[PDB]
Amino acid sequence: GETTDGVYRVMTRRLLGSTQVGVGVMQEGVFHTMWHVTKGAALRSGEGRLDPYWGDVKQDLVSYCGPWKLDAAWDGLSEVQLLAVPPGERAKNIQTLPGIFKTKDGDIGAVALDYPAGTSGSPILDKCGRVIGLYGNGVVIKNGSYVSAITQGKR
Amino acid sequence: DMYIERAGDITWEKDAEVTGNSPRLDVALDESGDFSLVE
Ligand SMILES: Nc1nnc(-c2cccs2)[nH]1
Repeated sequence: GETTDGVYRVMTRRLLGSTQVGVGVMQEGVFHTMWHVTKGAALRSGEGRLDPYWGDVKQDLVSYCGPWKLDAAWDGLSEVQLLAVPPGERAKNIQTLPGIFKTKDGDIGAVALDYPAGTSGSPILDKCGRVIGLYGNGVVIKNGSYVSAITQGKR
Repeated sequence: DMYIERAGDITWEKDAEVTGNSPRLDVALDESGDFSLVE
């Protein structure tokens, strides 16, 4: 299957027609997505198979063909870009200044952008094009708007 | 079964649309990986 680095849609034919359930990142021969997109299932890439290699429900992350390779982090100051890949629509970059999720175990960057659930797994990038995390696990705040954590693994 | 399809390169776009606010929120993360607001 296709091993070229880049952003990919994650699709299924189980439901009506062809449905986009999420998005992921191919980097250094490893496919990276959120756990809630695949539930840890195997994936097809052309005539090839991608098997899960590492995953964690609490982090809501999963890697295929090898260990998690994405290690860039938001610097806490600069604007970033969501490389949003929505269902049935072209990849589009949106620039934003992240907010913060404050937890009992430390702070994480968060982006306040709302896209269909099938956009989950889209990469958030820094100014050098490095992936600092994936979009799609977050919360619905007071006024009903969606805010996603910038979710990053550990390399 | 699930399958993947390429959608693009991972690059920063010079002069992209700039939007969204930057809220500072107190949140909790449960064992199921769900985030919730703390008040
Ligand atoms: N309530 C709500 N609004 N947007 C969402 C999501 C966007 C990407 C993954 S879930 N969920």
